[PDB]
Amino acid sequence: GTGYDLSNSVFSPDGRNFQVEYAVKAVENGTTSIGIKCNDGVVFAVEKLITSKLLVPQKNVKIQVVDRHIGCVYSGLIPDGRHLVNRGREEAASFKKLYKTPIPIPAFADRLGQYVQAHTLYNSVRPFGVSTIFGGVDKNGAHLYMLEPSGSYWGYKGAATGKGRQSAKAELEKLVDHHPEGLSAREAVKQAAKIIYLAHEDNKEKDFELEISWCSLSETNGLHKFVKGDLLQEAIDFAQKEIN
Amino acid sequence: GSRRYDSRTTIFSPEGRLYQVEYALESISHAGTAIGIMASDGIVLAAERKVTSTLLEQDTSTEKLYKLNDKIAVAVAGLTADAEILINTARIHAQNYLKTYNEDIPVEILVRRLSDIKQGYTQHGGLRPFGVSFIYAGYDDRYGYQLYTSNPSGNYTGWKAISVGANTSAAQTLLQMDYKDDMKVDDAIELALKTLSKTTDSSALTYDRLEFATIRKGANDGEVYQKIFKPQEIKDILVKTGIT
Amino acid sequence: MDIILGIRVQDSVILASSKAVTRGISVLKDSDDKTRQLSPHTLMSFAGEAGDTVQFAEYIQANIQLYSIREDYELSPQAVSSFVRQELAKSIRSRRPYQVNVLIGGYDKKKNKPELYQIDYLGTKVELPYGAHGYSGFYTFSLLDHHYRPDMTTEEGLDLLKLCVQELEKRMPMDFKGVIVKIVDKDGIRQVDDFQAQ
Amino acid sequence: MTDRYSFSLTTFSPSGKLGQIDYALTAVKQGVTSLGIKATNGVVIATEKKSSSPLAMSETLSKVSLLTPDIGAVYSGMGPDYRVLVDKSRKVAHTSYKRIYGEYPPTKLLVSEVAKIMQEATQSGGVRPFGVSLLIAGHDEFNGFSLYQVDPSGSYFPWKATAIGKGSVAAKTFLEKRWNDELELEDAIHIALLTLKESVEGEFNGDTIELAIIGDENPDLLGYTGIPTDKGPRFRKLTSQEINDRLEAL
Amino acid sequence: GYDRALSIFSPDGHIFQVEYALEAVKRGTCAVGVKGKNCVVLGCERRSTLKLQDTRITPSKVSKIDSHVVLSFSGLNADSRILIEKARVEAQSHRLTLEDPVTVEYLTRYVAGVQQRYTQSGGVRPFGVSTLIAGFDPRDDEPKLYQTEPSGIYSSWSAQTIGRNSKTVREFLEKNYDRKEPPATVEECVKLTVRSLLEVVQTGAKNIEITVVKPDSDIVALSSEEINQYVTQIEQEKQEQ
Amino acid sequence: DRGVSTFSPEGRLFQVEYSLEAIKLGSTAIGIATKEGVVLGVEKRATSPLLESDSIEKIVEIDRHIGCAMSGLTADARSMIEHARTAAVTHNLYYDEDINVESLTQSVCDLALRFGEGASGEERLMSRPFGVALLIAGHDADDGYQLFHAEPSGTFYRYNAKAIGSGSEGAQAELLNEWHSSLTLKEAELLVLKILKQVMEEKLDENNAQLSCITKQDGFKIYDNEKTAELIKELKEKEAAE
Amino acid sequence: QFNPYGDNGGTILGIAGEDFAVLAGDTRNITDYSINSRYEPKVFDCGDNIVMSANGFAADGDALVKRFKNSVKWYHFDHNDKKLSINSAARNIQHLLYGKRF
Amino acid sequence: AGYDRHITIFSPEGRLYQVEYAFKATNQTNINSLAVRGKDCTVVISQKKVPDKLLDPTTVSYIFCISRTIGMVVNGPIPDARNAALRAKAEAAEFRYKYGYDMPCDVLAKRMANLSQIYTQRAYMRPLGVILTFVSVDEELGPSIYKTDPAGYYVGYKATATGPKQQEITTNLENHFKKSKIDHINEESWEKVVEFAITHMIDALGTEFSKNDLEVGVATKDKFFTLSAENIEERLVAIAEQD
Amino acid sequence: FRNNYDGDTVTFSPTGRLFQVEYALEAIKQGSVTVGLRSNTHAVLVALKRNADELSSYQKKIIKCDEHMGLSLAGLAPDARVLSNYLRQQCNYSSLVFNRKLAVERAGHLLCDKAQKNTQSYGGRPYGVGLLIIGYDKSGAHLLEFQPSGNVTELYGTAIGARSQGAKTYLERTLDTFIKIDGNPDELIKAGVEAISQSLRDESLTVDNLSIAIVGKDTPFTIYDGEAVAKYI
Repeated sequence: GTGYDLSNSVFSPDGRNFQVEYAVKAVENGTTSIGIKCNDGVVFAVEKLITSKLLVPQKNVKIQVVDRHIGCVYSGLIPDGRHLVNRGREEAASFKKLYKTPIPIPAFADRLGQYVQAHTLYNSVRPFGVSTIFGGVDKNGAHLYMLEPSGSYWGYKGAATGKGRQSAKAELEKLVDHHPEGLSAREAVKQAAKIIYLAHEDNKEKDFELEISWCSLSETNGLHKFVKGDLLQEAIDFAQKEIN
Repeated sequence: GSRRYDSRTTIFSPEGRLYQVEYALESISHAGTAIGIMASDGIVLAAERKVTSTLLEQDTSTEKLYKLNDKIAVAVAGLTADAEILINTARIHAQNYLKTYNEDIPVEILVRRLSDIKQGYTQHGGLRPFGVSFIYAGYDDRYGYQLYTSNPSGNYTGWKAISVGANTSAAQTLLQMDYKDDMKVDDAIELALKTLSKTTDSSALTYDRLEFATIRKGANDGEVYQKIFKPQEIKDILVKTGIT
Repeated sequence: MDIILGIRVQDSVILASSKAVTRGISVLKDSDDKTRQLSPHTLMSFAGEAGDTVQFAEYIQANIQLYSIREDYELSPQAVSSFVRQELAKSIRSRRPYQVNVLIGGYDKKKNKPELYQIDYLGTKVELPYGAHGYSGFYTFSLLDHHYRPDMTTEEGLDLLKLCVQELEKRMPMDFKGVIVKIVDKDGIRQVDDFQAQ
Repeated sequence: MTDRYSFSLTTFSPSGKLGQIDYALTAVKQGVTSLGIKATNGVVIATEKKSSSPLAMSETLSKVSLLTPDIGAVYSGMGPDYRVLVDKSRKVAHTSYKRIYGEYPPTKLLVSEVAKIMQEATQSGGVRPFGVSLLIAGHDEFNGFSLYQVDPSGSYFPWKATAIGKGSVAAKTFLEKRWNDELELEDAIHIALLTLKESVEGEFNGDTIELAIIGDENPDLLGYTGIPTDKGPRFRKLTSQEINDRLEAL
Repeated sequence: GYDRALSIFSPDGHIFQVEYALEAVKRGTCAVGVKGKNCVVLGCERRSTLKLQDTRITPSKVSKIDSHVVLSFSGLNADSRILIEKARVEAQSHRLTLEDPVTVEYLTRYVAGVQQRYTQSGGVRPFGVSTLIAGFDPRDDEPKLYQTEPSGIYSSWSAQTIGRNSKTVREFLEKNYDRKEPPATVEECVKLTVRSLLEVVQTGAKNIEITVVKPDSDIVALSSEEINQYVTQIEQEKQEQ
Repeated sequence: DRGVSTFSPEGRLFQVEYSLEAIKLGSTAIGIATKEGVVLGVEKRATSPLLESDSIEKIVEIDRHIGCAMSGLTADARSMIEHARTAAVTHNLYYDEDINVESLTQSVCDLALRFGEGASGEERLMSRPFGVALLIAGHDADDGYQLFHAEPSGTFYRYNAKAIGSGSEGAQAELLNEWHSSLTLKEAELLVLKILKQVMEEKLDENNAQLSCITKQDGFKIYDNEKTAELIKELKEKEAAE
Repeated sequence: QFNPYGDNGGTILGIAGEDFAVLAGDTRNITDYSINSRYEPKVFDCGDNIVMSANGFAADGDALVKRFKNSVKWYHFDHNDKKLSINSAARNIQHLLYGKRF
Repeated sequence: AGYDRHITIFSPEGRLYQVEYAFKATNQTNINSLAVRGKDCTVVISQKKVPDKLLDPTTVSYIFCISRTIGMVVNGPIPDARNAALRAKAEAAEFRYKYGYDMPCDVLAKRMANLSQIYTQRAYMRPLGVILTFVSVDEELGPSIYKTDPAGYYVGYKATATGPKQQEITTNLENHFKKSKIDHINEESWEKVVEFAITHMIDALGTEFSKNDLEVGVATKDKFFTLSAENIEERLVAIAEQD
Repeated sequence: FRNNYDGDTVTFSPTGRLFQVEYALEAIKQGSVTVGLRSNTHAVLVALKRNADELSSYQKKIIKCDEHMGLSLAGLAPDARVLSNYLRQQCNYSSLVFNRKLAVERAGHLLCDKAQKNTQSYGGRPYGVGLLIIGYDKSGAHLLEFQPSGNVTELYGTAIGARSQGAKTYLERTLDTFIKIDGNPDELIKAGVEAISQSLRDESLTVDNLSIAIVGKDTPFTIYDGEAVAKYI
């Protein structure tokens, strides 16, 4: 029959969970955001659509930090994303408290993963309406991750989600081919600014605001920090320039 | 949510009837017939075993007549398993009463309590009612020999003679036709067998298809005795009354 | 402690209970009735800890009356006593036990015989011809052990108590301000308003 | 989260049927055949080991299970359900009996316990009935040997012999013909092996058939000596070899 | 665990479950109550779908909550027990704390509250019962008669009826009861009660039970004869015309 | 089915709106506030001549300075009155002072939306909204005489005059014209008695209608039948006067 | 074994005039024979023209003053910024104190 | 009525559709795996498919180290696969703690099967769309392979395969054993067993593999480990010098 | 379509929408208009109070959360009481525990998160009210727009309610002007009343109909009603 798509944990005849798939639609309908893994860190950047001149510039921040070494950015239902970070923050605090050592990126990824997967197990909850890109530097390197509403996630060289995920992924793939030796933190920040400018065409109607953040063993000491001032403008320009 | 799959077992029909109770009774109507007849010197309980085989061990069997107290027994009509659940709590209630007042529980008190438990599954909890109707046959020093009957609704009443299960309408008319206030246990034993004999949906009324019990006050003693007839005993009383 | 006495004669049970209520240095009341009627033919006397005493009595009273109305019947004295014992037996192992001792005197209309039950706060029950709680037993058990007979009339029973009460007024250290006597028999419970000099 | 299914999933239909119990019974009907025959000095329960792949190791899958040292069980229907039912049955035999009286429960009571577990899955909120029918065979000092059947409704009945599953109707008929109240255990084992042959399509040997008995005490299976009153379990599963030997006299 | 909202509003502003609870009462056997100048009488009819019962043990329709208060009802029997028990318990609790038996209005207000609560609590359906509660306040002689219904609403009546054909018998009472001169006697009060029941019971000496309640816990139920006598004298009032 | 705390496409709570429908079917209740006190009147509306009209309690006392009238499924108002009374008495125990009329009303309305089958916000255990509206009238040192309309929506408005129940739209229109900032208490009484008479199916008499007021001097008082009867006579007279 | 209480010394004084009132107190705070501070205010302005001092165990006095001030704050929030009369504050304080009767 | 297909209650035919559809999900990843037993080792092979060029191939795995001695390969969506993995790891750690010895492969399998059986009977829990293949060299049973499904079913195998083309691999393996007449690969080293495994994976699937198209896990006495792209390469080279 | 996916907030539609939330947003639009704007020294709230009858009061729309924070509501009054009370506690907690006034930005995060929970779980309902929060903290004047969806945004100014679009365009125009009204509260208020009237139509803002609130540098959040706003009509 039908109706397999009205309750969250129900398997459709072809083995799918439509509510999760519908959650994905909410994600694809959202702003584009990406993550670029460099040779000793990771860079996060997102598109911030300017609804009106009333939005105080630089204020409504989206990138979120977990602990002191993890960065998280997401596309979709923003409130859901905050919820997922709040959880990740507890998950991290819990881990540090017992093991002393701040939570490894992989370990943190699964914490988010299991929690998200949990919301596809019952019909009394709704799946998360966000795909999240997060990462950081830990005991052994940098790690970039992307987590779907299904709870699925993998390690990435570069990752994108949202409205312009295709332009972004296209761009990211070029970078991966043209840089087998690995991009640098400084380079990735710029590259990132560009990919957003490019991927903004799928929303060229509304004006936007750029936001970048990074975590590099050499550039930030392994701590997540937001790109501001000069370094930001320098990347904004590098984009504005290659957009023509 | 779950609301989608809730049958709402405890609601009223537009006519002010309880669906589940009505349907449970419908279920009871296809259960082996059970008869109860109260005489001046005792009570008779007779029931027809629903479904049997050559290989069914009748000696170790019991599916209709259960001992609750040493002075109270019941005849079952409906889901045997549902009955056992209620029978056990009934047996406990009898003992709490005894441990508390150091006196055996008066028949009606035990019957009312059991009926209240049923009434409950009727007004709250969202669970299905018990598919069971009981004929209680007991004796106490306040009302002497008593006969009661309770059903899924939780309602109970007293009788001189009564039936539950299949073909109750037919059986009641036959009983209401040959019953006499001054009867005697042996008379009732016969009236009971005759009634079942005429309402059975089977070919003949053999002993392997019956359970019999009498609660008499054996004159040579002064106390009350419950007797659950054994296969051979039913086979005898069957020949004697002229059913061979 | 207070005086709580009970004596089962031929056709009745007599309960004598002291009238004083003393707290520390002062005798606050001298007309206290340390009894509660559980049912038309069952009376219960009690003595013990300040608050627990009445709270318990009234609690038991309430339950028996509820039983009476639900069943439109009167539980036998034996049944009522068994219910009280279990209540106290639960109490002894609870957070704060009821420190109450009681005498239950009732006339069993079905057996047509008076009955006297003595139960202490631990839930210790025993049926007796005569009983007492506290220090009274120390001077009244041997008295009764001497002057008691099973066939005594209610009148001989009252004389017997008077004898007990006199011994208690001679040798007991406390002034319990006399007793209130009540008779339980086939016709219910009545009080002997004239014992202050019978 | 939280199981918000606190209402019954099995209810009465206008006709008076309890659908889920009926459907559970249907699941049992599709199951591989299993049976039990009571002898004068023992009981036998048996079934077919319908291996789901020649790569699977059929031994690592016992359809016949020991509940107490004098009680065994076999089934027809949904295997997984049976498994958890055996786990629960073994435990309730302890919690509700051995730990109270210091002796294993008599066959009827343990059956009664199992039946209770199944009845509840017919009325509790948020669950479906168990999709199995069990055949429990055992022995206790005061009741001797017995054989019971427990259905998804929680109803149970004692049998002299009976069969459940696929060709139960056919097998029951074949048993009625060969049963009598004087059968010795070996006679029943033979009658059992014959009945089961009619229900097996392919290979029929000690590796495709699983059979156990409740008979004499096996002091050799006790594990220790020194206590006269402890004589050994009455429940014994026949070995592949022991079966084949009886098949040559088929 | 189970807390589904079973009694909820529908578009037109009705709680269908409470409404259907009334249908259960309409189906129950009739019950009536008329207050005299020094008493209150409660009449109830007896079904006949099956006759071969044992009237000694079969639960009666009029129940005593306390020694000075009674409660009759129409609707589901099983449901009435629950209310009767709670009423009886509250009766004792009230004596225990206020040191005075309940007033009829108080006991009524209580039963009504239990009924009301079951109309807006999750996981439960309303009581398919309506009651008539009557008696005399402690140390008072003015008769009291009240009625309650599934919704939880209650009020006092000079006379009232509930149950099947209560429509019919109410009419009778409305044009047969004078508040100016209420049945000044226990006898003429019992008579007016049987007359109203005969309007629906259709000759049933054994299908009509009556209970008379006077001041100071004076409660007694009439026997077949006593009642049968009132029926007899009534049928003559008709024929003598 | 559908959640009891579900939103309609127009942004309304089904159960609360349907709730309002039930209240429209209720007996009329009217309240008038004047610098001399607030008057509260209601339509008894007995359903049979055998029903003892004075056992109809649709006007109740919250506290000495606060009274209240109800309309709709009146049984639903018992727990509300209880909550209100307790709230008033509790406030006085904690602060040694009378509770403000607005505060008392806000407290009662706090129960309003506490319904559902598991609404994530606390523990709102109540299967449905109340099926009754209340007019709470009182007086306090800070804002003098006040009249409030408390609905099952949880919102409460302050009115100079207000009518709820079957004849509300009609009666409210009447109040619109008749009410002015200098009405006397007596004027308000007659005015309430008049408007009830227009909307009531039955001929208004001192038995199927009841008056009451709340004055700083004597607080909340429910007019006994005799007192109202004369006010009714005084009204018939002033009407026939022109 | 841990003793939850301490004594921080100090003395406070309150006198009421016909249209004014004073609440005084030394500013010394001690522990045993040592001085913790020569200036540590102990009399406070809680709003609505109410001054209060809870002398004795400082930690306790501070928690009380803190709780009462927060009480005044919520009094406003819940009763249309109504002023909290002194008699009302007194009763309020009684409940604050008695709430910790054990 | 029509909801007997949304939750785990019986259909008039006595079936549980949700469990059936859960089985459907187990093929969603289009990956095939197989496991075979050596003389004293257990090997598991599983196709590794990394489509996106933006993915870090090192993080794409369906093989898990449940405990020092137990390995598990999953056939199904990764989120359900990771849920099953975490639970199994927890269950194994607790078992050792409470009972004092390493949880045996077959026991953890039974335990996971029982947990699955429950989603099959309780309405609020959905089945996991996965099939778990557990392997190890048990201290009592020797090389072991136990697999569980969404039905709560489990059994031990001489060898097994799972996935879209499971049947082709199974019949291939069946044939080899009908021939060899033994219930295991008669090889002393695990390297040769891993080779045998890959070899037959190729024949049955009719496909060639590069070091990055497979994923291999091995279980030996006291240890279960997975191979690296290079360890595999070495394996692929070896098989190449035979064909 | 929609009818099958709007039964409760826990259901996603095939296009990724949450209708129950959207219907909640709809209760806001049906709500009376209110406006918010800020300079660098002050933040102002101007709200149009709506009345049932001419015999009824004009329902308050501004609630003070702390000496330095406050908001205006448009939609279900009760829900604003709940949310503002929650915000009053969060403010209160910050002071009592850290002796720190709650940052307006943090207040927003707390409000978003509280609203979000009622959109992912069965049984609950989204809040049906819009909120405009103004406040002066350690980083100056602030204005926040709260939507039941959980989305909270910081702006220079804005408006919500019926016809709110008028005032909104006006402020988007007047921007450069009012944003510089520092050191002068009366001017910011006037600029607000002018923005709000751009959404009138029915009537004209009277005395017992207009409601204004302000906060800033040396101004504790205070509400002005009636006579107090007369000088702005």
